[PDB]
Amino acid sequence: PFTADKGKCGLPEIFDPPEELERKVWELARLVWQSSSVVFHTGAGISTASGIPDFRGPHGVWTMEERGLAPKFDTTFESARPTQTHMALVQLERVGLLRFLVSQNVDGLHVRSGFPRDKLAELHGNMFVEECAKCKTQYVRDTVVGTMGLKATGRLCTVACRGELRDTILDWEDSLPDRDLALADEASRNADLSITLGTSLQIRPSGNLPLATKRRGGRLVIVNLQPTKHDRHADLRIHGYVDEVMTRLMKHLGLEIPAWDGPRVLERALPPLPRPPTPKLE
Ligand SMILES: Nc1ncnc2c1ncn2[C@@H]1O[C@H](COP(=O)(O)OP(=O)(O)OC[C@H]2O[C@H](O)[C@H](O)[C@@H]2O)[C@@H](O)[C@H]1O
Ligand SMILES: [Zn+2]
Repeated sequence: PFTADKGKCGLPEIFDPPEELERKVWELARLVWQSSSVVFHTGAGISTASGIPDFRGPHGVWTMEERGLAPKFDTTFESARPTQTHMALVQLERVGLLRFLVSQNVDGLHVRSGFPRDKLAELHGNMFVEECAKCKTQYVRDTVVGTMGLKATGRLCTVACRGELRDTILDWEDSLPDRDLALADEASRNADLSITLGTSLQIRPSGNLPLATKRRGGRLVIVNLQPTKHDRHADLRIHGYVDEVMTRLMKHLGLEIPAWDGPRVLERALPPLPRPPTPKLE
């Protein structure tokens, strides 16, 4: 835990020049249009623009620790608002363009943004989510569940149970949740396009899931300011702010980025909304 391998921290940022950025985002549009099954992989870099530092960016939690420095939060978990990237993922799921979302983030922002839980895998757990040790019933709170490392919170299951409620925050030794991992892996294996957003892909097996898309000839796209573990394997690497990449992509897709109505929890994906017609490519 003290000894835990925190991988490579504080690598240089890469900034694609704007004409190269414009080009690459058009190409991402073309891949989205060509794909039958698109899966998104998120990590801590999609929340930095909400005030939440990452792990391994220049001001990452682990990076700043390596140097004797403290990470800075510009918000609480509760006051954090989903980013333009978070809201674009909501929209792309609603128009049938996103088959599944896989997140290593515990920041709770995908759920609070209103993203259907039956189309999300929270690999590392969710700070607002406790789970009944007895009946496995999960509870999505309006505040952070106060424990980490799957400890009893002090609340009991109210299901028609009295089970001890625990946090969902994985510790270093903790195996990932079988349910989330299995659906993530299946979605990743069966996808024809895997897009990674603000993750350095250094965690096994979370950071490996995008490579599964590569077998049977799926395409892998990586959006990240820093190098990532699998950059070699990517058909397209875009070095820019995800908010800028996602905003430009949505405009190419003819989609608006919807308003956030404050923290909401959708259990189950709604019926798919209309989407603009597809460009002729060739
Ligand atoms: N606005 C931004 N736009 C684009 N890229 C960004 C931005 N902000 C940060 N990045 C990049 O985003 C990347 C964030 O990578 P890491 O910080 O390692 O987060 P993980 O999600 O991959 O961490 C995996 C797990 O490991 C931990 O122990 C926890 O358990 C995590 O769950 C960096 O490369 C930044 O360059
Ligand atoms: Zn229970």
